[PDB]
Amino acid sequence: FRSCEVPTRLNSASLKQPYITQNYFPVGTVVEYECRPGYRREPSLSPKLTCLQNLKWSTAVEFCKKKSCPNPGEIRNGQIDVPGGILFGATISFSCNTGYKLFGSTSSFCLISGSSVQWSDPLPECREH
Repeated sequence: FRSCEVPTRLNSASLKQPYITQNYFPVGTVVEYECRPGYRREPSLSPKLTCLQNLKWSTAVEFCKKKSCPNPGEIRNGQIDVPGGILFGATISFSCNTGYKLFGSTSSFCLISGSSVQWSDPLPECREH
């Protein structure tokens, strides 16, 4: 007649495990949480969304935070340009020092929606010609 509905929703958290089925949960289910790309949980504790008593799933705090891109690092013989922030979905432009020609790329992308905070194309080259 009732059963547990669309489970609890946290600031960036969403169920990881095929615990769910997410159809009709009978009251009494401990489920586990997954943070979205570019998020970190709280200090990583009891990740327990129980279907409690009153189809009112149990505790729900803030099991996420955020993981933004941690700087594309530094290129070489030259330097790397950050227009004021390297968050998720960002990017840079490579600029070599004097006398050199960029032989690798003139940009690279911050993407998190694949393998967590990571960048596409690391060190190009700066080849003096």
